Amino acid sequence: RAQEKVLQKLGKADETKDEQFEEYVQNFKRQEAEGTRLQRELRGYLAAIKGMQEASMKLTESLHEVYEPDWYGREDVKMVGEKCDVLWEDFHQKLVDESLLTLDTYLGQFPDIKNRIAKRSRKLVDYDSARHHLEALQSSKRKDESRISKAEEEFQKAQKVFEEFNVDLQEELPSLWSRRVGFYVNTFKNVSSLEAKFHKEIAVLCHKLYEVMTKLGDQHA
Amino acid sequence: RAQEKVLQKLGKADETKDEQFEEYVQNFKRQEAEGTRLQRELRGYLAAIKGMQEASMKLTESLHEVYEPDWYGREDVKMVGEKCDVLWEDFHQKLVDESLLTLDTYLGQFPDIKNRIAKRSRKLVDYDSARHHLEALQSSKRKDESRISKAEEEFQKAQKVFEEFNVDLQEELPSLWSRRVGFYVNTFKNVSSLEAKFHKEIAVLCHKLYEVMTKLGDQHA
Repeated sequence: RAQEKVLQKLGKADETKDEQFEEYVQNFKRQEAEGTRLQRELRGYLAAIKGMQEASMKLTESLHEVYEPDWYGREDVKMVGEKCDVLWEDFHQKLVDESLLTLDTYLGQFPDIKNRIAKRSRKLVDYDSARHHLEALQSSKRKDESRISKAEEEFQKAQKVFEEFNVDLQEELPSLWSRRVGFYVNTFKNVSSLEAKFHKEIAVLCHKLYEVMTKLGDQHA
Repeated sequence: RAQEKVLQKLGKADETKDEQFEEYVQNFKRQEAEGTRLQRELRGYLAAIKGMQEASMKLTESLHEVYEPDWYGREDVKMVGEKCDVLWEDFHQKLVDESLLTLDTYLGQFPDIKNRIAKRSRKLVDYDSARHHLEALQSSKRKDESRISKAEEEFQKAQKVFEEFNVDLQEELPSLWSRRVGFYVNTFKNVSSLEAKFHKEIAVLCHKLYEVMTKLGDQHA
């Protein structure tokens, strides 16, 4: 350093880079909170799907139970009930195995990053301390070479250790932030495609039940 | 009566008719229990529909909230959410106003019938008692005309009062039992037709969401 003020300029640059990094961390926290909220709501949706499945089944069971042997369509009602339950079961399971699983694995990458952010902060405090200490030693009236040399080693090491954590996270945080859209797109492509298909397939069975009831009605006219 | 054994033969016929009536009452009880069970399950189904509606809405709300201004399709996502909620709202309400209301009114006819069945039983005990009493008076060693005449009036009245309740319920119970099928047919025609239509209409919106997500995905490719 010396009269080129190298370490002082280093500190200024480090501070500007750290301000940018704290902006990344704010986005990272927002991204985690958004993901966890989506997880809660997707889980809520799955539980509502299952509730629908079960309530629908009981309803068709109760119809099959009031049926008389002579009534048209008893076996068709049973089959409608069975096929509908399979549709619900598969729809729920495919949502679990796609959108939910993918979201859980996406969220699974956050705790390790949070731990390395924590380590980076601590290592920055050590690096900051070593830089200031070296600056002080280099500007003193007494010039103690053995003392300065050791402070140089300590500064070089603290810097290396900090920058290891820093350069990785400087890459990883904005990249993870960028992947946000692809993650939401794929989650909702999965939800919407499975649901579209489910609604189309179950309509066929609703129509079959209507048809059976029409014929039962006609039989008893 | 006298030596033609009129009152004794009357009692035999009354007993055979009463055995048939008790068979009607068993069916009536079964019919009420079937209806109440169907009411419970239909209510359960409606509550599951509402749960689905609400859980679906939160899910789309959370998507709209993560959206960035530059992202394709923000207004389309909002509109999908709004239109889906209207579909759910109307589907639930039409089920309330048709199948549920109709079932509630159908079940509403049972308590008055149960009360008249109760009255009939009591009036049958009085009628039974008056018939036996008249039989006893008519066969006695002492023939007391003023006594017999009064017992005749009491028998005639108790019979009239019983038969008022009896002939109505003898008509109403099998008729109500016969209406069972039409009631189940109309309940499930309503449920299945509304659901078929709902599933068809909401599939369109699921496809719209998939389309928007596809274009959002493409935009960020």
